Amino acid sequence: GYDRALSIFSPDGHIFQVEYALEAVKRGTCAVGVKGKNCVVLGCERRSTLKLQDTRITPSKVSKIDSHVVLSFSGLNADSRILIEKARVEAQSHRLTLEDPVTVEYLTRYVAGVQQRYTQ
Amino acid sequence: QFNPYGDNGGTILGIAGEDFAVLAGDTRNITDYSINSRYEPKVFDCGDNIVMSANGFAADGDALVKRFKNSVKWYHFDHNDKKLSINSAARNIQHLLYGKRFFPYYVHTIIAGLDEDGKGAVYSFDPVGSYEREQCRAGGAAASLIMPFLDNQVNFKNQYEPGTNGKVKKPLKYLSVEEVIKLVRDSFTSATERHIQVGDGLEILIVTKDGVRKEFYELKRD
Amino acid sequence: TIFSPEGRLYQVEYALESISHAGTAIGIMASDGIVLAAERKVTSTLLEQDTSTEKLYKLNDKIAVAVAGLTADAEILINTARIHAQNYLKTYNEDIPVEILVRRLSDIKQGYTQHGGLRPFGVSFIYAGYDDRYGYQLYTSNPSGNYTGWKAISVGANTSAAQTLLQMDYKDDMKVDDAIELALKTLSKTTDSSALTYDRLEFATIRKGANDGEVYQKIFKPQEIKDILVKTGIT
Amino acid sequence: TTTLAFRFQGGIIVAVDSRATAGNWVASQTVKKVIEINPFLLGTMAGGAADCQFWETWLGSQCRLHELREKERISVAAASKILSNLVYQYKGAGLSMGTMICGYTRKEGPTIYYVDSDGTRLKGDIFCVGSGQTFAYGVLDSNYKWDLSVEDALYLGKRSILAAAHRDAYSGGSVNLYHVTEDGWIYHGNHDVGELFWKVKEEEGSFNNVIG
Amino acid sequence: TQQPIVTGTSVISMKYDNGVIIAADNLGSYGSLLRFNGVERLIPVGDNTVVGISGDISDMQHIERLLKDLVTENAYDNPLADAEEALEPSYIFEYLATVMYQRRSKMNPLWNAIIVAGVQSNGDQFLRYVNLLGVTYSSPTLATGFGAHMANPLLRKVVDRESDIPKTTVQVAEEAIVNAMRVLYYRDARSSRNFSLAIIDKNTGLTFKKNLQVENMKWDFAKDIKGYGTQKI
Amino acid sequence: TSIMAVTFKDGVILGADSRTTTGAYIANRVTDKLTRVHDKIWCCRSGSAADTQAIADIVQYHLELYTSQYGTPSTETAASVFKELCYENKDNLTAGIIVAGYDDKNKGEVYTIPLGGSVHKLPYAIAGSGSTFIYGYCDKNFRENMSKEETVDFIKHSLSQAIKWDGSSGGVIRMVVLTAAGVERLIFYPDEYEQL
Amino acid sequence: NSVFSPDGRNFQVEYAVKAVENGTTSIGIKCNDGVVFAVEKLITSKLLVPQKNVKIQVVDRHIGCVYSGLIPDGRHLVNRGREEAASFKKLYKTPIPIPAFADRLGQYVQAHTLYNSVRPFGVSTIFGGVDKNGAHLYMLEPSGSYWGYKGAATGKGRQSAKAELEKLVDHHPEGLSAREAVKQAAKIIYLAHEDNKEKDFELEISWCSLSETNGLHKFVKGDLLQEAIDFAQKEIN
Amino acid sequence: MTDRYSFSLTTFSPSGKLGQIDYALTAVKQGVTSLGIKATNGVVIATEKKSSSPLAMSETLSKVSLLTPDIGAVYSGMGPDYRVLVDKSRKVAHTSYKRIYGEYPPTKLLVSEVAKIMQEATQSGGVRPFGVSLLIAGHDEFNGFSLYQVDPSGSYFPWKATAIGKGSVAAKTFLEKRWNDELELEDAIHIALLTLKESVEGEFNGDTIELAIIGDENPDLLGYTGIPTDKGPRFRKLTSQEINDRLEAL
Amino acid sequence: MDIILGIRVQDSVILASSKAVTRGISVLKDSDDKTRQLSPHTLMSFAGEAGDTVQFAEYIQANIQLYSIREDYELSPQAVSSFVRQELAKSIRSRRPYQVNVLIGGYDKKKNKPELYQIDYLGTKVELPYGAHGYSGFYTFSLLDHHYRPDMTTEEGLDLLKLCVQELEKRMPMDFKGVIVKIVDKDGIRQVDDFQAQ
Ligand SMILES: Cc1ccccc1CNC(=O)[C@H](CCc1ccccc1)NC(=O)[C@@H](NC(=O)c1ccc(OCc2ccccc2)cc1)[C@@H](C)O
Repeated sequence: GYDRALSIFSPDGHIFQVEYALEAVKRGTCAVGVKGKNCVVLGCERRSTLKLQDTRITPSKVSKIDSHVVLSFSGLNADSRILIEKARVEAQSHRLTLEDPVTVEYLTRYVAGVQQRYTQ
Repeated sequence: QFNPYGDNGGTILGIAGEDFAVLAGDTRNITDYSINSRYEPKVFDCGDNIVMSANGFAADGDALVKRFKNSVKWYHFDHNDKKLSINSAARNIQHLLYGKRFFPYYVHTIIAGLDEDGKGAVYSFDPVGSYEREQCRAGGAAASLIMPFLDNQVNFKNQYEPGTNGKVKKPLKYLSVEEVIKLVRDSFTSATERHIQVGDGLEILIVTKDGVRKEFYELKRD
Repeated sequence: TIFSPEGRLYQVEYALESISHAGTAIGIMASDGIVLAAERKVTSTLLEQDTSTEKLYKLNDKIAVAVAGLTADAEILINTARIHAQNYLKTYNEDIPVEILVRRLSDIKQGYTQHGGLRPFGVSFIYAGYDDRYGYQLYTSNPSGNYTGWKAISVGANTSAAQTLLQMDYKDDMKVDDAIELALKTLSKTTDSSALTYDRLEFATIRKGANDGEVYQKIFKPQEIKDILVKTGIT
Repeated sequence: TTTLAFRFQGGIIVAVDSRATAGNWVASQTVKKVIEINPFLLGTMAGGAADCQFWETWLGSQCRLHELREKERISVAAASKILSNLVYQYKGAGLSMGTMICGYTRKEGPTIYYVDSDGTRLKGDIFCVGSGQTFAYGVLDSNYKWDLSVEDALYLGKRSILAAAHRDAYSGGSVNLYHVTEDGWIYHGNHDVGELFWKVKEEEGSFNNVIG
Repeated sequence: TQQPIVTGTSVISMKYDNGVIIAADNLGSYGSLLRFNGVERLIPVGDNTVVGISGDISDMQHIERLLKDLVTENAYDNPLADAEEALEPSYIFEYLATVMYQRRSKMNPLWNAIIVAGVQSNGDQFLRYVNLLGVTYSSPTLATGFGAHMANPLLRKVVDRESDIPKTTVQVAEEAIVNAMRVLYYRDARSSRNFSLAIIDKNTGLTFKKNLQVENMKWDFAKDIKGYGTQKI
Repeated sequence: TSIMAVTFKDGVILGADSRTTTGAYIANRVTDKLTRVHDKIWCCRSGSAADTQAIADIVQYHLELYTSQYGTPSTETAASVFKELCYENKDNLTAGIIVAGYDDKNKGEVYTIPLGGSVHKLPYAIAGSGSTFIYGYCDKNFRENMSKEETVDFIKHSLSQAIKWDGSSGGVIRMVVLTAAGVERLIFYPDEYEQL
Repeated sequence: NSVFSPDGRNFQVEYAVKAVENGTTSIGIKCNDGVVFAVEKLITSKLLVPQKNVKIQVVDRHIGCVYSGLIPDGRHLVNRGREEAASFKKLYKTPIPIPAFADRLGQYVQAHTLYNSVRPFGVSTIFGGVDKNGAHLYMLEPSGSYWGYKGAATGKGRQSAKAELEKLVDHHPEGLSAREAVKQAAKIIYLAHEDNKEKDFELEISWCSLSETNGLHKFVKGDLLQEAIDFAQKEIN
Repeated sequence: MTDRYSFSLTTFSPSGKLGQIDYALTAVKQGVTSLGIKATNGVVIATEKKSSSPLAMSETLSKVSLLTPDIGAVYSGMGPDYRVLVDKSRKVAHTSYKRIYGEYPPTKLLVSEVAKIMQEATQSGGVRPFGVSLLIAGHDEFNGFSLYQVDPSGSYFPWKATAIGKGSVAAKTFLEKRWNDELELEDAIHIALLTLKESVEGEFNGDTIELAIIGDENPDLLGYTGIPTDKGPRFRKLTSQEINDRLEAL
Repeated sequence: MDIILGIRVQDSVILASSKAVTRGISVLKDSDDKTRQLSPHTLMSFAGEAGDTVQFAEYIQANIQLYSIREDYELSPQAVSSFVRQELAKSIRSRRPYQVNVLIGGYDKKKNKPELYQIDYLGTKVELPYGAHGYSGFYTFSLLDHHYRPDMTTEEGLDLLKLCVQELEKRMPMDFKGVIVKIVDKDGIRQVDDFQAQ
């Protein structure tokens, strides 16, 4: 198969593909998270290329991973689906083998793990 | 059909003392009712002051000893020439054996040496890698003739102080190397008398904090 | 499949660019059905319009697509979408929900965007479908693997002109017949031909099939487009 | 083999014999059938010595790895399920083991899981496992009470192993005793059946089946 | 998993003061049909080693081939191929023992019993056995098949233990071997009158004797033997 | 089956009966068991018809490819190819092949490959169920350097005895003559050979 | 490499040839019942153990190989040669004919000019032996091309060596003897050292002759080597 | 050894073009003109047999090929590409259809399958698109007669009549003028022979022209009798002789 | 032998599963729950081979739960059962098939019906007013053939089971240590946790 290295170092020690990924994030709509005393709140926005949309059926930006943890994102929507799917599977697999739902930190470490792996 | 196993007879004996251990075995190698060799040694110095014997199916025994010797060699390479302690050998051997859980080495393995406090140590393994440290252990054809003797004469089991009526066990002493070799040679003459697969010669290996010493005694050749 | 300094996907942008030259397809969603309309790219008198299909494809019995882009790239994706629907039906003895099939197709597209070093598909789809969880649904997917839902949408050539006109004349309480009419109106004005003739068109509706409480898919015959073109004052 | 583990007011009692056999041959009387996984987790062993020994030593490694990964000791539920899942991967290949995973955590309190090579995994208050299980159950069930004092419970476990050691040809050697609390397992000694039988007989006035 | 088809019977061997002797008959049996009569079952390798093979002949022919290209391979980029880096009896054995044991461990054995007889470059006698199971042993005398049961008893009368080896001469040893071959011809239904015999001496090298025959046979007493019990005529 | 190959002064002759049985039924009474793998390299087949036919086809193939790359193969080379196939696949084969061929340097040669896959070069060779009955006869009558008309006689007599005693043998006797001359085919009918 | 240049040639192969032209000079000489191989060994330093850095290689028991260019490439080729010889022997029983062996290396070498992912071999290889019908000498270029030769040379001194060989051929239509070709090889190696003489050299010779070696490849050691080194020294003073 | 170009050689350029597909179409432009005409009871595909030296045997070159007993192909562009596409197309008619359903595929579906093969060369790693355009003429019980064009991209479309290759522009016009939906087969042959006369420079006879029809079933071209429910193949190659006879009355 | 019963009344489905777990000569547990919740309105009961039983159930549960979170939607009992069937049907022809029989009881909120599905280890699925796996069916089927009515209340359904259990406690050779009873209706799954000493 195909395995030509895409994410590589530049002379100044930067991985330009990872760098341009951040540029795509700063390109996407805004997301904000703030945690309270007994809560955490997530907030997003929507763009304006067109406005003849049907919003019953278009994907919301906050995704349920398990019944007790949610994931929001900025950047490429298509990419985010792949992370959300994988995160959702892991959450079920954790319940199946540890007999306990994921901790928020564990789920994060998993998703960050997947992202890291796609850099090398 | 083809049977991948054989039985080459053959009996081994490990005894641990205070600052030494002995591993001994007969030198006779057999097939059914035939003698293949009268002097084929099966107790080996493996380096790092460890002696090893894998008794039973000789082909499997050899394969195992070969691999442990190689294991010792690579341990030196990978771990800065570190001395492989007897307990660490024991464990490594469990893994060797268990790797073949579904096509086992047909052998009873005994290893001897000194623990990290300089005490004499004997470990024994079944064909699939279950192991225990012990004060002494017999292996192979005549194990069943020998072990009870050892329980009686090495661990003083069923022996009481005369006159205590039956209320005080004979005190558990440590044995000297001269005392231990007497038990070994007697255990083996007894076994030669009563088991057809034991005879010809006895090779004892003694391990102390000045290396490995070797001794050989004749056994009845019939 | 690589990033630009700005954070865009080179081949994806160029794929979209490719699509921007393809014959226009339109999807319009009504209270009681969905309309699909597509224009064929500069044709000829001798081009067989009878046994012809190229822009409108049936996915299962409750879902159809409109195609903008490379026909052959699209047939690859149509066929695997047809299979995904059938696996779903075999597994669950229920038809595939419209969104789920759309997500799967969009996930395949996304793949060619992240790994493999193969070129993305030069295709955009308009999905028209019905299911009993959301009813009538209109979706759009493009080479980036992105999908969104629509009341009315256009893909291919002249989507800017198209979108202005639909945004102007579309209203939530429309019937299918008005939607059919709006579809033709829009195409009439966006065409790069003199006029809009019947042989340059493909047309399909997903209705509640008059009387039954059931869902019907109609791919309009050459004669039926010629008819629907007359009563709307285009002859 | 006879192994047992029960739950009571004062935590968990775990008791085991120490006999290893091959056929009718008594291989060893001084064998360790309890594995110490961490200061809070115990594993018992019945069936094939190698199988139990190998896979429970392995269990310890998986449990240690969980501590490093998650910074927190593993639940009994999850340690039991690591073994039970592994053993299921091997179903049909002839592994032979019947084990109990015992411990305390804060989330679960004192917990016992039975795990065998059939794939069976069970949470429960009372288990006896091994070729002497029925003999242990006999004594254990007819004297068990939740309110037993730590001292009484230790005796009952010990006495139930003795029962099996005596009647089951394939059990014997000595009793190894453990008590598990919030503070962790505490070893309660090795009790040679040679001495323990007679002591118990004379003191308790039981074993009237026994000549002189 | 297989069965020996064309087979060849005992190989016998012993060591004496200056070397080793190995012998084997020239028969290849096919069950009880004494089918082939010119089969050489002693395989010389260099001028210090002879490899006697019993059991399945097709496997023997495989092992022949392996030994020949083992010699080829050893010569490759080997300027000392005919001196210090010449193939040793011990190297040839350990190679075969490896193979045999791998082949059993794969449940597809070479259905043979093999004796490797030779002299080490330092002058030491080499004599070692390996068979289909990968079992290996060494002894002043070695034999396979019927040789184990009949020849060993006779040969051990000459060399019972290690210390007997500087006391045994080439003449005494060859005679013991030749007599054993006679006995085997008397009592082994799968044996043959014609045999080969090789001596490997630290002084003389390889003497390879082909086409030997069993001589001085006793049959005369047969004439007086009538009936199976009471019959007089 | 009765098959034989015999070297003589001018080359070699292959002979065989023509009977194939399944059980006691004769499936074919006019079988041709003499098989060409090369111009002057022929063989005889015994054991499983399936197996021996498949093997002879692969050998024919290998020898054809051999010729195109390296000139005519020797008879020994052909035997080696047969042996490689028979030995390496011994477990799934029941194949007893006799290979015979004429070469300019080596004149007539005969190789027998029995069940296991061992090879044996011989002055002559006999195989098949029929051959047990003619071991004594053949050993008592074979001479080295026989003439063509003598070798034909020897094969004819031997095979007729084989045919007389073995139920699995019968029909006509086929021969192939392999010399410098060329390749000659021969047939002899029951009325001819039963009289001997 | 998988690239033709516009003239029809293959520029990667072309450059491989440069690597060869840049190497030590080695030769082959066919004689009436065998072949003789010889090679120049540059003495980099006094510290080289003499006789102990052998360049000529045997294939099977009857083929000799010597090469000029990138030495590791040559060793790779001989390794392949040896598998090719074993594979042939295993299947066909007979040892491999030299023409057959030539094509085996030919095809393998040629394969490395087919794909852009591989580079061609940086050696020209001279090889041959005695088979079932005669002696054969071959030379094979980085392109895969090979032919039979009466005499062959490759390396830095190939022109001067080729000239010498041409002289022998023309002045010995009745064929040369194995004993003679050994001495002549020694002469020819001395006479290609002229075009490489800033460093000192060691001579190495092997031969394969039906009468002199029983058709087996063998090295020319001791007396016979010294006799050749003498003959060569004589015809330079 | 091994393939080391596992990426697409056809990629989108900034303007949205796929260059390698365009360049394949330019290759098709230089190709010798070929055409198809659909009648009410037949289809005709025809092309020129451009010889290179009269030493070449033009009959041995099949430019018009049978794909199934009822389907045929002809091409413009790169002959060697067409030849491998023909072999793949025949095999796929079997693997994808006949071995499953016990009958040959209808035209649209075989055309779809060829299109798939061409498309895959447009997207797979380490390949260039096919440098041919095909005209595929077939008949099946449920769709009757049809004519399709398949291009390097994998796009295909149905035609009443068309031409591809060198004189395609000129010939498409010539056909537009001459095509009506009432033509008998012999009329379409006549029109095809006329259209093909405009392309050729040199000789114009039955040995420089290859022409095939999809018409009625030919029982004598079947090879066997006794199963009344197949009357033979609908594909027929017109013989050199038969082309000439329609030329004298041209 | 392992009692797995299911009875579908008018507004609900009722599952009863035996509580004993017995290896060899010993009853190891008298309170085992032979059931997994697949969704808020779908419950599965299982009996069969020692290991496979719980692994399969949990594997099914994780898959349904996964689907739930992915679509924010609860699959119908009919859809769940077809999944379960297909899984078993693949399994039967693999290297080591799951030897697990199941009953799936759910309430279909869209149709407002209760639904009972019987599926054996071979992947044989059927919808039934009442079902059983193993030996228990040889008694209960005919008992329910008599006493069962299609339009019964949940309370009447619990009396029908009391009869079924009684009959099995009288005529089955083995002591299955009573049953756990669970009702699946429009609200969901609850446990009637007082059935043995009732
Ligand atoms: C729980 C446990 C954990 C630690 C210590 C004791 C025990 C109790 N447990 C036993 O005492 C079992 C009971 C018998 C039992 C055995 C296995 C399953 C269930 C019950 N004994 C053994 O495991 C002994 N080994 C053996 O019995 C054998 C193991 C492997 C053998 O290999 C045979 C072989 C070799 C080659 C090919 C085929 C077979 C032979 C004997 C060992 C104390 O030396």
